[PDB]
Amino acid sequence: ADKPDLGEINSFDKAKLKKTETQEKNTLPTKETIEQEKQAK
Repeated sequence: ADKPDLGEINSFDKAKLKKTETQEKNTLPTKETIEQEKQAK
């Protein structure tokens, strides 16, 4: 059974998901306070 496909893909889902959670994290590593302030109001 040389079909590691489901494998490389499972890694792809956890990858895009990691670069994504950490990406949004780096896009709003503080300046978020402003959007939360307007939402906080």
